[PDB]
Amino acid sequence: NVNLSREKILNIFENYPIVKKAYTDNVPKNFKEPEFWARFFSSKLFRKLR
Amino acid sequence: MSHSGAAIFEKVSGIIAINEDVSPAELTWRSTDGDKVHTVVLSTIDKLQATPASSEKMMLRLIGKVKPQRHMFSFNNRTVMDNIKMTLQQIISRYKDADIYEEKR
Amino acid sequence: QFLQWCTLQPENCAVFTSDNKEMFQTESGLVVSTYSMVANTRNRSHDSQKVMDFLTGREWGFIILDEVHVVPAAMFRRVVSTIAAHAKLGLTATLVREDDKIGDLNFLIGPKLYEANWMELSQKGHIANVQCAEVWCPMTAEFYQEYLRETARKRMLLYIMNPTKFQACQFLIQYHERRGDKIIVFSDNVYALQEYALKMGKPFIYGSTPQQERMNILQNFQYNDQINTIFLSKVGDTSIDLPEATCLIQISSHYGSRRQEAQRLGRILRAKRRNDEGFNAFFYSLVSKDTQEMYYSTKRQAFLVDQGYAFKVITHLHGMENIPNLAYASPRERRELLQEVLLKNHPLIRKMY
Amino acid sequence: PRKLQDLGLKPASVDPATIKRQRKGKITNTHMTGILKDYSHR
Amino acid sequence: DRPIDDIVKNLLKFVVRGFYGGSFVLVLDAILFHSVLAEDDLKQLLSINKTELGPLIARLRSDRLISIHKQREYPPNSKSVERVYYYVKYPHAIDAIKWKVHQVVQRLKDDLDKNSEPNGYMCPICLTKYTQLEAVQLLNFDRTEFLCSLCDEPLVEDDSGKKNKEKQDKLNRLMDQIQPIIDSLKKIDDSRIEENTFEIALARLIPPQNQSHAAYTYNPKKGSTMATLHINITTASDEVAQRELQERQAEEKRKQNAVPEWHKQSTIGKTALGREERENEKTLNDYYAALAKKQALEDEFEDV
Ligand SMILES: [Zn+2]
Ligand SMILES: [Zn+2]
Repeated sequence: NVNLSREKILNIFENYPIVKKAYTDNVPKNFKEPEFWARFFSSKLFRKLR
Repeated sequence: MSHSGAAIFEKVSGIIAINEDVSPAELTWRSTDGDKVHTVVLSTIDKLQATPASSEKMMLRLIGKVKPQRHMFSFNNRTVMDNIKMTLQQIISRYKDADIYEEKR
Repeated sequence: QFLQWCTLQPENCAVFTSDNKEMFQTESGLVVSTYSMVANTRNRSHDSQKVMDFLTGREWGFIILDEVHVVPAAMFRRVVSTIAAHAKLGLTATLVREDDKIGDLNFLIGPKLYEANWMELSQKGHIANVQCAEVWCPMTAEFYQEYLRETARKRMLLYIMNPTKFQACQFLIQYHERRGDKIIVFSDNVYALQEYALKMGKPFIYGSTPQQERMNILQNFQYNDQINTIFLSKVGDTSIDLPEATCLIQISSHYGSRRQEAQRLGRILRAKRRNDEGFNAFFYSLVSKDTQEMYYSTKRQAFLVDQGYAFKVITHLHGMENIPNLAYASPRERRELLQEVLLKNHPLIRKMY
Repeated sequence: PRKLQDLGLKPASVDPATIKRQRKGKITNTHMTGILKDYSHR
Repeated sequence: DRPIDDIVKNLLKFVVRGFYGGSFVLVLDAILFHSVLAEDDLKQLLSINKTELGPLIARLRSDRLISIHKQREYPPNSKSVERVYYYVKYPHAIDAIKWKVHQVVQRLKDDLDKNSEPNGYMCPICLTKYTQLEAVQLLNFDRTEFLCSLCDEPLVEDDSGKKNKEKQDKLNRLMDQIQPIIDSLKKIDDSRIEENTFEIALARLIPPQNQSHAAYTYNPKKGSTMATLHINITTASDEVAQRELQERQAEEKRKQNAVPEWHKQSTIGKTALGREERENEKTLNDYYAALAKKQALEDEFEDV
């Protein structure tokens, strides 16, 4: 389990604009915030950005 | 290869495919001769029952939410078992998290 | 420990026990055996006699006498003669005996090379910081009258089996189980061990218990969170493997055995939680008041106060009346317990045979 | 798979399997039969 | 899928289309499409009689383009038979292709070399050959004609050497036709192939028919010696509550490590142990509106 606060996820938002672009076209159209973050944290993009 | 496999559904052979790009996610079982197509929408899935590798006959049970809905997928190879169960476990974990957090919100 | 900490090969290491009797084939190496096997003056087996011939015929460079306090015994003494070793190191924690033969180790092994300062090790955190306490249990009138009108062997069991020590031990078990402590309750009397264990619902280990049951109970004590208390007889004093324990309750003892007292303290001196700030292990010696157990307890603690430990006397446990299930609180059950304690003491001809 | 390298070619196959391949004792603690648990692993 | 699997699939397809007939092409293409395939599966797809697939399967096994598995299962109707599974072993198959085409080139060289020694002679009456080395033991007294040892007939000329250019042309026509084979062999020898078996080949199966009596589940035998990610999104207001909960857990740790009373303080003097905001926010809203106007079957279970 990991803890994700609003200031934390906003910090992902400015330091990685690619995650912001992933948010914008996905969370009001296809699927929601917690499953989106689960997909991103299971994706290779999280490893490559880390 | 990870999202496709061969399985037996209701003692009838067919192909299991994972439609993950569509929202909500689906498991489609297609009859090979074109007799029937069964679909599972993954939002209304509660729990998964599996069997250990020491067991001979391989069953995969899907239990949904409301009398609960029960689905049976008989499998053939342990790699198909492994990749199907890990993809299914990840997506039902995501859907359970989404349902829990929407209930909390 | 040899094979783990040092670069000694298993082909260079050998074991002389009952099951294992094969020796190392190299020109030098390690053999580990027991005092009884080495000093067995009984008619030993042929292969063990061959191993003893090998040990005697070799000139050994170093001998490690673990628990050297048993070396001054009757024929454990001769293991330093039958084995011609150039260097002799006796390693111990309890360098006391209840006879005056402990000073013979200066002639057997050698002078007292090193003594550890136990308080310095405790404040450096190498061993656990133990709170030693002596809990005074006032006997009931009936048990004290029966204690006065009996001989010493019945007197021992009768001051061990008093209901006040039942109540104090049960209260301490409940309190330290709420505090989340692994508790060992030591009692040499086997009948008292069994009665306390059946009264308190905690497992007991003594001499006649099977080895598989002992291992299962010890594993449950180490890992199961519902098993936080084990009752141990004198099997726990000798060098057997025990799980990590932080609380110890001594119900009975073997007279004034300072060696057994410090051996019991050593079973909680090595607790894993030493790195935690504010952690303290607990030693309790539950003794019946106005008996010879007080005399024997002071005699046992005389060695531990030489190491620097202070035994705080506890004449009152706060909460002894608020405990819901108190053992032997009713006078009729006390009388029943008194009654149990008092009533404790040519091939064809072979078919015929 | 072991003669292609004798003939000089690279063998894409490994050599097959033909060539070179291989209680319950008494319980004294009768008052907690079922409270203690078995531990076959650490 | 995997590029080397594509190359070996095209190599097997090319060799079965070149050196084998159309029914062989159909059977091996079915094997390459559906990874494992039982006899009833071949019958259902190809409508081929058992006696018709006989020579087909026999040739494919004798060239090891396909291999057989003799596994029998236990169907629910208990009418079990020792059915046979047909699949492809890629490394043994490609090694067989290399060995076959290599030694075919080798004895084509042998045949053209045997043509390249001079022709010799043969006797038409007795239909026996006699090379130039032993014809000179059979020449006549007139020193003009070679006479046969049995027929006593003048030896006639053979044609081992007149056809050397024809054999060279046939070799060339073989080589330019089998150029794709050698290119595929070069690629699969440059790259690395996985040694597949029946158990590996079950992983990428596309099933052939619905009411299949063949069950693809493997049955191991004894004695034959032949994770998840969970997150916690919060609105940064319950994070204070979570810090409070961790602080809480710190004071239960403090009572875990707390010193008891009978150890902290002396027990001698004690007895012996024995038996309104809504409406003013409405006024703020009204004042803000006024200001804005102013600007305006049960089995084993596992938890997975
Ligand atoms: Zn062999
Ligand atoms: Zn002739």
